[PDB]
Amino acid sequence: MDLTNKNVIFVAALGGIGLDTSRELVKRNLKNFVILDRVENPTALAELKAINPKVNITFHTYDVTVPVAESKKLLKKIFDQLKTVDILINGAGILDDHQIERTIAINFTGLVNTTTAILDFWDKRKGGPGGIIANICSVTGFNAIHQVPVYSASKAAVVSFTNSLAKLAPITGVTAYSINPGITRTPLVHTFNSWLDVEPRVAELLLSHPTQTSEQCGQNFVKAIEANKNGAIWKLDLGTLEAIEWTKHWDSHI
Amino acid sequence: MDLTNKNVIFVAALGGIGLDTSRELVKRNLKNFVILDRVENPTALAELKAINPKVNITFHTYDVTVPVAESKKLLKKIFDQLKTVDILINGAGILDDHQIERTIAINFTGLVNTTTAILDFWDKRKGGPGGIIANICSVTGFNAIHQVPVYSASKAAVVSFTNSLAKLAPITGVTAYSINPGITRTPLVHTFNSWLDVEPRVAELLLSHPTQTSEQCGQNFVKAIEANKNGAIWKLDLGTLEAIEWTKHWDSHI
Repeated sequence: MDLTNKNVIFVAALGGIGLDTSRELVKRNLKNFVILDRVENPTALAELKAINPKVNITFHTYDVTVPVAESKKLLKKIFDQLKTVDILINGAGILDDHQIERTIAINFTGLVNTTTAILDFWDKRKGGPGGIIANICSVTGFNAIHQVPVYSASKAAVVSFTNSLAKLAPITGVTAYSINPGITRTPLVHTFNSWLDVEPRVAELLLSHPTQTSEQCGQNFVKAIEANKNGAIWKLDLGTLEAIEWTKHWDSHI
Repeated sequence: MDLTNKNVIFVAALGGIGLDTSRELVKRNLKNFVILDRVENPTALAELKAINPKVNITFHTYDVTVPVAESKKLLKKIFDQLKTVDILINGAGILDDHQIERTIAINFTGLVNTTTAILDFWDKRKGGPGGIIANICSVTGFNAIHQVPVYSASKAAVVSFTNSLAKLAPITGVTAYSINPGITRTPLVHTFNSWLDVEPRVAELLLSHPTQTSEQCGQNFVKAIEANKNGAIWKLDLGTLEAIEWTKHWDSHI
């Protein structure tokens, strides 16, 4: 998939691995790069524009926790200006098991709602042109870091949801795949809260094992996008890009 | 594990497979059987007491969507009266992908919060005696019914959360395992809403393949409880009871 002249919407582009992914994306000569984030980041925005002035970069304040009606309102405005949107990247996320409700609302519910909102413009059943959805999940969605069970569980949910989205492609015209980074040194400062404080040294311990750089992840992130494989479960761990096969324990046959 | 003289709390005992599971449980001569559900079902309550008058059956109105503080309040009342609680069964659930927020709040968030609430009385770190948690999930937690992606995703979340709970046992003293029923004829009315109506005939189609009876599931449910295997991922499909092995795609090393 050629990203040249493509219109992309990136939710939470200015955070964590999102920034390094954004840096790589803008280098691909996109036509429009729409960033939707809850918090304004003038510095990051300035850097991106400086990387490739050719790309039209616009920022819109967006809280993934708002109702679907709210998201449809904002998306309508964007589709009105761009006419078309080729890819949507859902990258909102939080890691803090002391915030149970918020973790689920941001990592799981918000992703599902934003996806549900855009389907209103992309659903081929409604005469839409279809589209592509790239969901940023996590390797914890495969096998949890049991010390942060809520975060891990919310990610397992998105890995499943994304897998389902891909299977619905023939009906909606919307393809999808998940991007699952392993442990990376992207969160500016490492120190997250474990559920019921079962392990206050989780960050410290995790960093005691092989990790990957934020840049290594960003580059593989774009490579996965260009691969454009519907239903792919991409694992971005230790600087490599690999598609894992989901084990089949049960089938619905439909 | 002998259920004789045991004190059990069952969230959503009067619904779906919960009723047939409750019928089998009461036959095991429990000391106290505490049912926590949204609305009382007099007929079901009357039937259970009639099955084994020896068991003290109590019902308390409970909405899993309430804050953890609220759950701690109710649980405190129960523990004060009973003194000890041996097992907690989280069986609240809803299947309706037209209700995105509610599905996640009931199937995922509520289970996590009730679990978080009881740990206040069971955490060995707080001098608690530990305990056992049986989470009713679903085979859709392994592999989704993509037509109801939100429901399936919420279940994948609980399968993950339960797996994490089990790994924390050495720290909390609380063991846990998941009960995952396959397609069963327990929901009185069969006709659920698919996400964005991708398939309005999901129920019809699902019932066109091999299923199991509500009673078959209930009996295997109790057998799983008696097996008392921490970290077990029980699959109750087609009348059988089997423990599946979760694939290790990634290792946190911690």
